Amino acid sequence: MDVLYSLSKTLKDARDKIVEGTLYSNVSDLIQQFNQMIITMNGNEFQTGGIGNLPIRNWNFDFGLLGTTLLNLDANYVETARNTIDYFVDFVDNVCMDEMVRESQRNGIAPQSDSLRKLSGLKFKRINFDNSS
Amino acid sequence: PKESILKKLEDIKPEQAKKQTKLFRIFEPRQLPIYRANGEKELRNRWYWKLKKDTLPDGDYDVREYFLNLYDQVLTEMPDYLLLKDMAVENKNSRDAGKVVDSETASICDAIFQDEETEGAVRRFIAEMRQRVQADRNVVNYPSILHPIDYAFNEYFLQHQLVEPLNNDIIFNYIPERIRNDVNYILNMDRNLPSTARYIRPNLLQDRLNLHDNFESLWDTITTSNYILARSVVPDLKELVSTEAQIQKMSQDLQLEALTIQSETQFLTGINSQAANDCFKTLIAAMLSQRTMSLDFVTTNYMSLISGMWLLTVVPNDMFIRESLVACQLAIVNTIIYPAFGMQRMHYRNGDPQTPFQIAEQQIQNFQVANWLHFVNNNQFRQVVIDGVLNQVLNDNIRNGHVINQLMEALMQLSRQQFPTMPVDYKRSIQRGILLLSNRLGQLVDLTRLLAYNYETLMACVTMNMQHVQTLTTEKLQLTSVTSLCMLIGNATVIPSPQTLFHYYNVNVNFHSNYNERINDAVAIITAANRLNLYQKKMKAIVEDFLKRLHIFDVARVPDDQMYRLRDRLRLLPVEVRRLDIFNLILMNMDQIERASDKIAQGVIIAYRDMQLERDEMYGYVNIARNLDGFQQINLEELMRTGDYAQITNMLLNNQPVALVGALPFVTDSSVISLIAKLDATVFAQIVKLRKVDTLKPILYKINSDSNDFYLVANYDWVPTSTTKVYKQVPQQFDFRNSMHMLTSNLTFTVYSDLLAFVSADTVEPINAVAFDNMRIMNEL
Amino acid sequence: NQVLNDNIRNGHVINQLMEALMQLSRQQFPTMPVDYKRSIQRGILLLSNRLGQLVDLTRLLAYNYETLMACVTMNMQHVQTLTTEKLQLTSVTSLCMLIGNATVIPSPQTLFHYYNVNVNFHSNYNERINDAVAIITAANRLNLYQK
Amino acid sequence: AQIQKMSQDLQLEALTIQSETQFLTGINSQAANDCFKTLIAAMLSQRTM
Amino acid sequence: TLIDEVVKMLEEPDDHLLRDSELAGLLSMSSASNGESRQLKFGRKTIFSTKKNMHVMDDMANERYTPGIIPPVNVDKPIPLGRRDVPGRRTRIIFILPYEYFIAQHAVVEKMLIYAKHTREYAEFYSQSNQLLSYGDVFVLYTDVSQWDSSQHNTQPFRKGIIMGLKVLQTLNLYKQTQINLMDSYVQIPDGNVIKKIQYGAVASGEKQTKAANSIANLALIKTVLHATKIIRVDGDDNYAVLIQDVSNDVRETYARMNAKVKALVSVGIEIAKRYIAGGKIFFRAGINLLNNEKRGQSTQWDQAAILYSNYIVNRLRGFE
Repeated sequence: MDVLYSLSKTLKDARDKIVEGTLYSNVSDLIQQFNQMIITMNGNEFQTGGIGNLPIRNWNFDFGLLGTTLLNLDANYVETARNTIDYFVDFVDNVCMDEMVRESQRNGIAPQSDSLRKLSGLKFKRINFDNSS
Repeated sequence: PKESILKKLEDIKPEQAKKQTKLFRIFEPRQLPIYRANGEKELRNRWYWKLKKDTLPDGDYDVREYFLNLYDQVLTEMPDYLLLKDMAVENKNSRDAGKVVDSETASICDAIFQDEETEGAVRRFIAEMRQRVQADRNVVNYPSILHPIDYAFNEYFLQHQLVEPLNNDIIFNYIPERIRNDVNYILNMDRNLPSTARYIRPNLLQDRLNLHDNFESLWDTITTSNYILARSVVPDLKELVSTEAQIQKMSQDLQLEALTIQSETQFLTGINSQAANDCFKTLIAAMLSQRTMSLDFVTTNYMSLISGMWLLTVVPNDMFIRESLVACQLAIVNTIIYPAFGMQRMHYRNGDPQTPFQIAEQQIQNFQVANWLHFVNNNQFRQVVIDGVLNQVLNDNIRNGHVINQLMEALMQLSRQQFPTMPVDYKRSIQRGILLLSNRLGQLVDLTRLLAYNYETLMACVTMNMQHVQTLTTEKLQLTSVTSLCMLIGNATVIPSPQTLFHYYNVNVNFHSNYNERINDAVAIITAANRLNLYQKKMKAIVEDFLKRLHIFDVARVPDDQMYRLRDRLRLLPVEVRRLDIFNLILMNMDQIERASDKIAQGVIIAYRDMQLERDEMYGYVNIARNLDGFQQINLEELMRTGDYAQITNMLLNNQPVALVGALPFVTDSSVISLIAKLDATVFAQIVKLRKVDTLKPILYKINSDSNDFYLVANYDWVPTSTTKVYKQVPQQFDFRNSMHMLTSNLTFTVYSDLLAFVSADTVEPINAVAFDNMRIMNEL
Repeated sequence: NQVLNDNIRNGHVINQLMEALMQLSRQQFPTMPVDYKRSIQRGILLLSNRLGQLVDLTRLLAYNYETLMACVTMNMQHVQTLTTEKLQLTSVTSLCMLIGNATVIPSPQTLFHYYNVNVNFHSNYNERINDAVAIITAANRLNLYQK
Repeated sequence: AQIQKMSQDLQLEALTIQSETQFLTGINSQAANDCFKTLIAAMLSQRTM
Repeated sequence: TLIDEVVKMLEEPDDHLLRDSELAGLLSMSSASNGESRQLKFGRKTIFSTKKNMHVMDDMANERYTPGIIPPVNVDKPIPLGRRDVPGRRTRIIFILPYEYFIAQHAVVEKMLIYAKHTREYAEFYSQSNQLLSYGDVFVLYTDVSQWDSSQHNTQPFRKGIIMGLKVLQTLNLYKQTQINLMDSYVQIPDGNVIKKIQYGAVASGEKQTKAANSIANLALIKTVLHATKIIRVDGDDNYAVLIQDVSNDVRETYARMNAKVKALVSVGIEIAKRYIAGGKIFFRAGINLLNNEKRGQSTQWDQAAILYSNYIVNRLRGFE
C-alpha cells in the first residue's frame, strides 16, 4: 500500500518539476529517487482487471534511465521522458481502479487485487517518499 | 617484477585434451572350488567376482577417506571424450574376426572356453559374438563384458562426452559478435571443415565467487594482472612531431629570458618518445583491468594541469583514487581559474569530505565554464550488460566516444575565461600555456578518438566480467607524461593488430576456463567431503590447491583467513552435472563394493548361544549372517572416538548378547577342532585390558571336511555349532550370458585445440578508420 | 566454591562475537581525510573474515577457564590488587587474527598436579592456623604476658 | 604470511608521521602464547591489570 | 629475511635503465671496483692492467667478452682478495670479483639508491643531507652491527632476501645469479709466499650492492629486533632509533638469539663509527694517521704532500692538531 502512494508523488513532483528549462540541481535529489524505481520494476508482469466491464490488460517493463549528463534540461530531454511517464500514468489508473472495487469481510482492510497483493511484497518497499498528502 | 607476471600468464595452457584407453573396471572374475551342501568339492569349479586390489582399511573412518581418493583419481582420469577404433582387440573364436573391446574381455573368453563350464550356451554365445558398423550415421557397435557396476560407469561416459560439433559457422560465431560486425576489420579462412569435426566448449560462467566483496586483497592482484596483460597489447604509437622541434617552438610562443621564470617548469615534460606511449598504454589498461591510479605532479607546473583537464573530461573520475582527484581539482580551482578570472577574494578554503570539484559548480557563473563542471562532475561510467554474451562491460558515456563536442567545448570554455584578471603578470604565463592547448585542439580532438576506439575495441575480448572497485596497489601516473601526449600528436592513426587481439581473447579465455573448471573441481570435492562425515580432514587443504592451480598467487604468502571465508562461499554452490553425476554413482553402490572383497568384513555378533551356519556354495558352511536381525549394536568409529564408556567393558564382562559395526580384519581357520573348543569366545577378552580395539582379529571358519584334513566329524552326521558369526555379504556369482553388455560410440573423430588461427586477419589503411559513429577517426591534418 | 563464573552466553553460545562483528559490519563512513577510513575499515574487515575463527577463541577460553577453575579449593573473592600486570595489545591483536583450526587443552596429568598443589597449600594454611591459634590461646591462660 | 597480506590490506606508508609503531606487533608466534596464558591466570589468580 | 625492501626500491621501475643495464654498467666502469692485474695486448705490445674497464676492451676485441655468462665464484674459479685496514679494528677482507659482476649490478643498485635518496631511514643517502641533519634528528638506542655484516649466519638470509625480491627480466635474472654464485664462494687466501685456497661462508665487500645492500640488511635487522618509534636510521656499521636496563637486556638477548655479535647500547647521547653525540653536541673523531698511510696507492710525492696537508686540515677542524 504505502508503496502505491510514492508511485504518485513520484510522478506529480515529476510531471511538475521536470520541464524544458529548469537547472539540474532542483531535481538531483529527485532524479535519483525516480530511477531507483525503474530498476525494481523491469522484468515483473502485472494482472489488472477481470471483473464486470473492466478491461484486462498486461504490463511489461523494460525502460531506460536518465541523463544526469546535461546541465539545463533541453526540450529533447523532456519528450523522451514524458513518453515514459505516460505508460505509468495510464498504468496506475488501471491499478487504482482494480483495487477500488474488491471487498471482503474477514480481512476487509488489507489489499485484495492480484495487482496490489504483489506490491506489498518486500522487494518493492525501496520506493516510499514525501508522505505529506 | 613486471615481465614476471606476464610469463606466468602467457604460459597458461589448461587446454589439455583428456582421453582414455582401458575400460575402467574394478572386478575381474576368478576361480574358486564349489562346495555343495554337505561340504564336498564337486569339481568343475564356478566363477565369482572379487576386486582387483582389496586395499580397504581398518576403521570406518580410514575407509571413507579411501573412497574419497577414488573420486580424485576418477576426475584426473575423467575421460573428456571417447573413441573405440582405438580400442580394437581380437576374438580367438566367433563367426569371424570378432574385433571386441579390451584385452580383459578377450582373456576371459579364451579362458572359460577351456575349463569345461556350463557347456554349449556359453561356447555358442562367445561364438556368434561380433562387431558391425552402421557407417551412415558414423555409429559403431562393439561387444564387451563387464559387470553391472562397470556397464554403469563406461555407459555415462558415452552419454556425456563433452565434445560438441564443429562447422564453419561455429568458428565464425566464436569471434565476438561486435568485431565481425566492426567494419574496419576483415576476416578470411583457408579451409572447409569436414562433417567429422568436434571442439570442447571452454565454459566461462561468471565470477561465481564475487571475489570483490571483502576480498579486496585479491582483486588488487587480479587488476594488476589483467592490467599488465593489457599493456602487452595497447598498440605502440606512431610518428609524432620530433621531440626537439615542438619543445623548441614551445620556448618561443611563451617568450622566456634571464632569472625571470614563469612557465619554465612546464617542460621536464618533453620525454614522450617514451611518455606518450606509456601514458597511452597505461590509460587503456587502467580502464580495461579497471585499475585505480595515483597522481604525481607539481604545483608550479601549471601546463601539466591544463592537460589534466584533458584527462578529467575523459575518465569518469571514479577511475582515480579519492585522495588524488581531491588534490588535482582544488589545485586547479585555486591556482588556475580564480587567479586570472578576477574571482580570487578567497583563494578557496577547503576541508576535505564532500566534492571539492563539484562545489565549484554551484559556485561562480559563466555558461561555457558552467557546462564543463556538470559534464565532468556528474560524468560516470555506463554500466552495460550483454555484448553478444554476458560481457558485463563498463563503457564510457556514448557522448565522449569521438562525438567529442566535449573537447571542443573544453576549449571554448578556455578561450573565454582568458578575459579578466588580478595579479598583473601571472596571466601572461598562464594563458600562454592555455593557448598551446587550443591550437593543438585540432589534434587533441584526435587523442580522444584514439582511446575512444582502442578501449572500446580491446574491450569485447574480455570475458572476465570486470566491475568498478577501488584497487589498492594503485599504478602511478605523472601529469608529466599526460601533458606530453597531449600537445604532442596528430595526423597519425594507429590500431590494434589482428594477431594481437586474438591472443588477448585466448588468454582471458583459458584463464576463465581454469577458474570455472577448478571451481567445479573444488565444489565437487567439498560436497563429497561432507556427505562423508570426515570431521577430520581439516579443510585448509582444498582451498590451498585451488588457488595454486591459478598461478600468480603466492599461496604460502596468504593467510588462513580469507581462505576459510572462501570455503564458506563455495559450500553454497552447485556441482557440474558431470562431476556430481559421478559421485552419486560411487555412493549408490559403495556398500556392495566394501561388503564383497576379502581382507575385511563389516562386524561380528556375540550370541552366547550355540547355532547353525549358512551353507553357501562359495565357502563350505561357515560363520555368517548378512542380516544381523535383532541384538543391539555399537559403532566402533563412534567408539575409539568417544573414549569407550565402559559400556562395552561391562557387557563383555557380564556376558550379554551383542554386536559390533565397521571396518574389520577377518581371520580364516580350518582344523574343525578350533570350533568345538569354541575358540572364538577368546579374542574378545583382550579389549578389557585395552579401552581401544584394533587388536581385535575376529574369527571365521571356512569349513568343508574336503579341504579341512579333519573330516573325522563331517563323518557321523552333523551341523556346525558356533557362537558368534560374521557380518559380510557374499561375492555374487557369475551369469556370463547376462553378465555381458553392448556398446556404442563413434568412428574416426577429429579433435581440435585453440581454433581461431584459421584466419588471415587483415586491416584497412589507417588513414581512414571508423568508430561507433561511422566517421573518419583522425581527419584534422 | 566462590569461583565467579560468566555468561553461558560468552561460554560457547559465543554470538556476542557474532554481534561484536555485525555491529562492526556497518561502520564505514565520512568525516576527515581519506587516508583514514580506508586504513581503518580495512583493518576492521580483517576481524570480520577471521570472525569465523574468532568464534573458536571464545570457545577455547570458555572451556579452559571453565575447566581449570574446577580444581581450586582456595575460594576466590574479587579484589582490587595493588599490582597490575602489563598486557601489550600487541600480542592480543596477534592471537586474534592469528589462530586457526588449532585446539588444545589441559593434559590430564597436568590438571591433577594443579589440584594437588592448591590442596597441600590449603592444608598447610588451615593446619598452621590451628597450630597458631592453639598456641596463642594457651599463651593467654598461662599469663605468659610477653611474646 | 599473515603480516604480508597485512601490508597489502593495511596501506602502511600513507602520509602519516608515526610509522612502524603499529608493527612492533611481531614476536607474535610468542605474543599470542603470552597474551593467552597471561589472560587466564589473571582471571583465575583473581588478579587485575 | 623484510630484506620486501628490495622490492620497493625496484617496484615502480620497464625503466630504460633496467632494460639497457648492460650499457650503463659498461659506461660506469670508470667508477667501478678493481679486478686482478690481468695480462693484455693492444696493437703489438703487452701490459699489466688491473683496471676492470680495460678487461672489457681486451675481451670484446677477442670474442671473450660474455656478460650474459657471469663467472662462477667457487672452488673452480675462486675469488682473489683485497683488504681494508683501519686503526683499532680487526682487518676486514675485500672480494675481487670479475667485471661481469659490476655490470650485472650497476643499474639495479643505482635504481635502489634513488629510493634511498628520498627515504630518511637511510641517513647516509637521503637528499643532499650532511651529517648535521643526522645529528639534529637524534625527540635512544644505538648499535655496532659491524661484525654481524660478516657473520656466516648473515649470508644465507641476506642472499635469500635479495634473490627472493628479484631486457629487464634478463637484468633481473642476472643479478639473482650473482647471489647464487656467492652463496658458495671460495677465497684465494694467501698464506706465505704460497696461495692457499680455503672456503668462505661469510659475506664480504666488493659488489656494487655492498654499501647499498648492506644498509638494507642492517635496516632490516633493527626492524626485526625492535614494553613509539619516533625515528629509525641506518649508517653503514651502525643503526639506531629513538623510541633502560630492561630494554637493553631485552635488546641484547634478542640480538643474541639471532646469533649475532653486536654492541647494543641504550641511552641523551649516541656513538657510532662516523659521529658521536655527547652532551647534545655533535662530535667527530679526529684520528687520521698523517705519517703512516694505509696502502701504497699510485699517488706521487707531490700529491702525497697535498694529501698530507688535506689530512692535517681535516684533523685540525675535527680536534687533533
